Amino acid sequence: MHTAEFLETEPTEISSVLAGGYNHPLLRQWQSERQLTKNMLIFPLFISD
Amino acid sequence: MHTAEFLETEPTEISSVLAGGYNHPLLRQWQSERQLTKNMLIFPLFISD
Repeated sequence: MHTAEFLETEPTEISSVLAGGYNHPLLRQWQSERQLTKNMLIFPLFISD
Repeated sequence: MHTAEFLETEPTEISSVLAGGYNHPLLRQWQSERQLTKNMLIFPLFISD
């Protein structure tokens, strides 16, 4: 019958491994080129007559 | 006597004007490529025996 096939594999190349850099919540923040702060916001106002 | 000399001047070239971009406290923050946050800090600990 149909069984799960698994192809033979060569050792892992270090260049394929990106995972060490984003496996934790903090790391996902370390990963942003820039973090969002309150002073970056500009709120629009529609002033009336 | 010695009086303050002032050389004749040509109109201002727009390319010389950088001042419009950092004349206010907020602008000096807008000017940073990256702002400092608490999550960017890593504190070293010397653990004893």
